[PDB]
Amino acid sequence: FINKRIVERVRVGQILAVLNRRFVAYKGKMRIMDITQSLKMGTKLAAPTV
Amino acid sequence: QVYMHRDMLPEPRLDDIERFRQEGFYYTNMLEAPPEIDRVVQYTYEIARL
Repeated sequence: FINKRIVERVRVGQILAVLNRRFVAYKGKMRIMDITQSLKMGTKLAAPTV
Repeated sequence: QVYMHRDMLPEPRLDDIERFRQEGFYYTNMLEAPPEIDRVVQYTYEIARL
């Protein structure tokens, strides 16, 4: 017994019911870049901060 | 004392060509005297950064 719907009996027209979930996908136009290695010491910013 | 200011190049009329026995309109950057302080905008690198 698992109390998790692993294998389930379905109708047919019900197949697509799975959909459900949200999902946000970055448009092809955009470029995802990790600014993680830009943490060198000798870099100063124009906006001083506290 | 070094400033920048949108300045026209003197384009004189030439009716009496002989009258150009004048100082041939020499023109210069050399200001006879500096600007009115309330008309000047003092820039520090600091501000320009921002």
